[PDB]
Formats: sequence, C-alpha cells, structure tokens
Amino acid sequence: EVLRVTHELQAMKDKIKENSEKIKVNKTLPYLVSNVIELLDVKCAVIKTSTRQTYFLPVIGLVDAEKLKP
Amino acid sequence: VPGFLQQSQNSGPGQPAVWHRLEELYTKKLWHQLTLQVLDFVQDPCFAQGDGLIKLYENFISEFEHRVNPLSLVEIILHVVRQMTDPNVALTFLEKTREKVKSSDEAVILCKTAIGALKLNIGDLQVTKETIEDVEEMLNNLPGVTSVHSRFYDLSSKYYQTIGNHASYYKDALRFLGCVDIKDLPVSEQQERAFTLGLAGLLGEGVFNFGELLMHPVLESLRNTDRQWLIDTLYAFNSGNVERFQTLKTAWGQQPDLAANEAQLLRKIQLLCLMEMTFTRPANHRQLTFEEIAKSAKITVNEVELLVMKALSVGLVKGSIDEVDKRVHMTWVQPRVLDLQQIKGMKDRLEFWCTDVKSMEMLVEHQAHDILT
Amino acid sequence: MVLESTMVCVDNSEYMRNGDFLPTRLQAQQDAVNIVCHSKTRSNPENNVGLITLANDCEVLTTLTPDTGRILSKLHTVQPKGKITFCTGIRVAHLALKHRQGKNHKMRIIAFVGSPVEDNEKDLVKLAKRLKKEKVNVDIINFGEEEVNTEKLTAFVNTLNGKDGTGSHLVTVPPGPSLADALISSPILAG
Amino acid sequence: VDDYTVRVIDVFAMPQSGTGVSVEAVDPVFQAKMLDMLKQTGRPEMVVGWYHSHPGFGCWL
Amino acid sequence: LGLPTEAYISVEEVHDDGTPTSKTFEHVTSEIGAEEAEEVGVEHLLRDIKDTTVGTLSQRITNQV
Repeated sequence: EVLRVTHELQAMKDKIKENSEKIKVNKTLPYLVSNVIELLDVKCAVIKTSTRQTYFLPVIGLVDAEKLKP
Repeated sequence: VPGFLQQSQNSGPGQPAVWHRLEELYTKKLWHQLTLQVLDFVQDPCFAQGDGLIKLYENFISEFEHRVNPLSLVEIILHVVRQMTDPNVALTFLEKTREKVKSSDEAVILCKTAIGALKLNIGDLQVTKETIEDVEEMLNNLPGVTSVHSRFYDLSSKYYQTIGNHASYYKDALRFLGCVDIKDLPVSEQQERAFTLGLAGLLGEGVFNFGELLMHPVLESLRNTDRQWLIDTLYAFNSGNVERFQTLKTAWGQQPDLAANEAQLLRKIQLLCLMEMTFTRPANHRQLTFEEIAKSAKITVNEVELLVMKALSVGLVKGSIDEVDKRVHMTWVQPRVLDLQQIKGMKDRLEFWCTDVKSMEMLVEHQAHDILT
Repeated sequence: MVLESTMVCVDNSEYMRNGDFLPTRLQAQQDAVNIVCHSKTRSNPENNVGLITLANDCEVLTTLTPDTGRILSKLHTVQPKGKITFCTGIRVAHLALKHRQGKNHKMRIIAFVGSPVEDNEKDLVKLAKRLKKEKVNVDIINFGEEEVNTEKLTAFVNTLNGKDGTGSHLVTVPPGPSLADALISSPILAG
Repeated sequence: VDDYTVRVIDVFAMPQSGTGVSVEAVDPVFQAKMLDMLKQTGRPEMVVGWYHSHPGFGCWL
Repeated sequence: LGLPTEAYISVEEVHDDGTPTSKTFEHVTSEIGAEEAEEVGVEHLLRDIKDTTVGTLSQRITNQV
C-alpha cells in the first residue's frame, strides 16, 4: 500500500507541476502596476489602474485575498 | 471449534445434517452457504431452544466468522433476541454487533429496529422516532436492503399503535410492499399487511386516494375469502355509494376500530361521494343540483351545504357553492386513480377531440392556402 | 517483446471474498495482477494492460494503458461486492480491445475466474467461436470455490484455439495455500 | 481538397497563453495529443490553418 | 415539429405507490437557447431562410395552422 500512496503523490506532483506550468506561462510580463482602491465582498476588488481607469475584478486573481488590503 | 458444533449439534432436525453439513465448509475457509442454512436452520421450524447453544454457536461461529452476513447475525441474533427474549441486553448486545461492523452496511437500523423490536416493547416512543429518523437520514445513497424501511414502517406500524400514525402508516405501508415483491412470506403475512393497510386506509385522516385498492398486487390479489368485505368496502370508497347495508354487513365483522370511527368513515364516504358524482357528471353539466347530492349520500339538504363545505376545505375540489339555486358549481384540481374502462372511456373522448382539432386545422389550411405562404 | 495488449479481467464478485487461498482470494488476484501486469510491461516496454471488473456488471475501471501505475492503483478499493458475469466480461474486454490505440499489437486476454459461472454451455462456445474468427488469445485462471475445472470453462479454452492453436491456457490453480507462483510459472511467462 | 479550395471542417482552441498569438503559443504537446485523440472519434483531418481573434482591431494581420 | 433535444436524469425512488423499485430516467424540461456570441454566428449562418420578426398577417396565420 506504501507504493500506492507513492503513486498518488507521483500523479499529484505531475498535475501540481502542470497547473504550476500553466500559471507560470500565464504570469509572463509586463504587469500594469495598479492600486487596489477597495474590496467589495458581494473575493472581488476594485482596482484603479495606474492608467487612470478603474476595473472591478470579479476574482481577485492569483493571490490570497486576505493578503490584499485596501 | 469442531467439538463445540459436535456437542451443541443437537436441537436441529438431523443433528449431523443440521450442523456437520456446514462444518465441511468452514474447514475450507468459506462463509456464505453456512449462514443461509444457519438462517434457514434458524428459519428451520424450531423453538430455537438451541438459541443459547446457537447463540454461542452463532457467537462462536460469528466470533471467528468475520464473513457471515450481519443480516443473518441480526436475523439470527434477532431470532436469538426473539429466542433469548432478553431485551435488557438485546439493545446492549445488538449495539456491540453494530459497532463490530461499523462500515456502511445498514445493520444498525435492524438493531435500531432491534432497539425497535425490543425498545418498541420497552420504552417505545421517546427516542424510537429518533431511532427512525436517524435511519431515514442515514438511509440514503443505497436503497438496496428494503428492510430498513419495513421495520420503521412496521415500527410505524407499531407506531401505527400510536395516535398520529394512520395515514403515515398507509403511505408507508404501501411503500414497503413495493420493496419486497414476491410472496417471500406466508399468505398470512401478506393478507395481514393488506388488512391492516385497508383498515388503515379507510381510517386514515389524510388519505382518500385509495389508488392501490385495485392496483396493489397484494391487497387486490390477496384476501379473496378471509374477510373479503374489505375489498368490497375498499372498492366501495372508490364508488362512494351509500352501501350502508354493507358497512353494516361488514359492521358485523371488524367490530373494533370500525364502529369507533363510523362517524368519521361516514363523513369520508360522503366526501368521496361528492367527488364520485362530479366525476360521473357529464362534464358540461358540472353543476350538481342539491337534490342529486342529497339523494346519493342520503344526507338531508341542510347538510349537503356543509359536506361540500368540508370536501372543498381540505383540497378535494376547487369549485364554488350557490344557495339561491343551491347547485354547487364544480371545478376539479384533485384527480383520482383510473381503471381500464375509465381509461378506455377517457381515450374514446380524446379520439373525438383530435377529430375536431384535425377538422378545424384542415378548414384553416385549405381556406388560407394562398395567404398561408 | 511480443507486442500484445493484456486486457486483464479481474473478478470482484462476493465469492471472491472467501480466502481458500491463505490471506484472501482478492489479494491473490491483487497479487496475481501485480505480476501479470508487470510481466507484460517487462517483456515489452511498448506493451499496455488494462483491467475489467467482472462482477454485477462489466466496468472498465482502467482503459487499455501502457503505464502500469494506473492499473495497480486502480486495483485498490476493488471492493469484491458483486456477482460474476463471464458471458459478457470477455466481450467487453474484447470490444474495448478493439479500441487498441496501436493496431499492431497481438491480442492476449487474462481472465480471473474465481466464482461459479452461470452460463449456458451453448452461449460460452458461441462466444469462443466469435473469438476464434477475430484472433484473440485469452487465458483463463480459476480461483476460490468453483466446480473444479468447470466443464463450461474447459470447453471454452479448447475451442478458444484448437487444432494446434496458440494454446491460450486454462491454467487451473491448485486451490488452497498457493500464491500466483502457479499463475506466474505457467501462464505469465507462456500464454 | 485541391488548389482552388481550402476546406476547414473543425477548429480546436489552443489554450490561451501569455505569449499571445505567435508561434510560441502553439503548444506542440497540446496539439499532438489533441489531434491524436480526435483521430479516434472519426475526424482524421489535417491542420489546414490557424485563426486568432482581434478584439475590435479589424480583419488584418 | 421541433425541439431536437430531450433531457433526462436518473432517479431511484420507492415509487411511493407500492410498486417495484428500479432505475428509470426521469424527464427534465429542455429548451434551446443561445448566448450572444453563438447568436451572432447563427443569425448569419441562416441568413437565407430566416422569417421576418414582425410576423405580418401571412406568417401569423401560418403560426396557427
């Protein structure tokens, strides 16, 4: 059974790797440096871009919400 | 082990045949053909006086079984508990068997019906309904036993030995009969289920559907001689007629639980009688003259006014009552179970309806052929 | 080296739960498939093996795959809680076999017959007749309680490939204490 | 089908990637596998071209 | 006549009214709709047999036959 758990970990490592690769190729550059203006609750924030345009984000995105602060 | 089944080999018709026949299987590490005979040998006609021996034998066999069905275990420990007849430990004992097989197999309900079976005789109400609800909530993701239902229904049939379990019993009594289909029980077992059901149906407060009166394989097929009046009375309610000679003729029988509710039952028949008439109505003449309703139910005109008042109150009609003319205009939203002749009749009307719908379609397509485009 | 897709049919019926074989039948099948699946991939690295449960239904738990991890992993939670149906098992194994991703591999099937098979003798032979026409070699190995070397089963292997056929063996394992060693000695290295 | 006709039957989306619409965006592993799996279902067509949107820019390259 | 889709689910119930249990496929109402993007493609895709949305007397009557 130890081998079976190892097989599950090995599969998880490839999928974790595959998800990581898709996120890695979608991180890319350049980033528009914006300024989070607030956080409406109803996981979605109201970014006010540095280009002087505001853009509500349905999903805050590739970050942990709790980390993001007004 | 082998000696124990040798010493307690007695108590079974064909001592060597009853026990040592299966002993050959256990030696070759198999555990299926034993129990069925064990259940069969516990189903074998006996007082089960070897229960203590069989208990130990089952306990011994079950102690190092680790394969036999907990249904037989319960079916044998219940046969045990029905044979040890010691409810004090039965709850305690059935619980330990339950805990000893704690996988998803639904043996606790049977133990709950074992607490059912023995706590439905000792402390039969306080938490038994919980002993049901826990089963009902748990009894999901797997409708394969069909006994989890029955004992609750039976315990609700035992709980049918309570105030507010008649319609719940009839609704559940019908439910159970579907789960187990074949005879697979004495004609007495089946005919008993039909009688307590019909007697419940005629008594149930919230049930006047009576759909399975003729379509239920058991109640319809069974009970052709033994108190067949029920099928007549049950067939009576689908007709609503006065029939009060029968209700009296069946009153000679089933004196208990029917005389005590003749006032309720008479009200029920009166109630269905209205639905019967407005069904028999020619549809267009959906109105019902006060006299016709009062004559069918032999109820005086002063109370046909209130009879419709009820029947329309529960939800068995969606009409309106007139008094200047006293014709109760009728509009139905409460359908009834059907019959071959009823359906044959219902289809013959529908053939006419499609004939008219076809005719008017032709009279439009032909007329507007140029414009039809 | 012989390019072949091994569509192993592992039993999971209820009788598969009584361990006439020391620890249990299932481990015997679970140990047995461990060697047959590993035996095939070792023989040829371009091979592929899948498994079909045969009790209560014909589930296709793992389609025809080369990677042996999936077959081994899927073996777990095989939960022997059904009734064998060998009449259909071979067909579904063959019909799934017909979907061989590569069209070159020879055909070789391993059936784990561990329960009494309730199949008309006429039906089994007709199934064998269909196999002969389509050139599939299937090996039958019996476990646990069963009418020893069932006449219906034995007729199956004989008509499977006779008249100096490949010899798709009806390897009968000695009931009682015995590992896949019998299953690995004869059938696994020569089918 | 011939010189005077280029027939396109099915299209399969190549996953959006940070590169954009460029040669690099064509993931050889995604395309080789997807083609392989569409061949079993009964669509053994050949890669006849590529398409990319142009959010409002027009129909130009 | 129309509606080339029929949608079914899986339910396993005791059939309340005292009848054997079984698998059966219950029915779920089906309706064919279009999101914006496909709608634009579809509307052009026909572009030769589409009926006028106004209806007019000719098409309204045909709606009744």
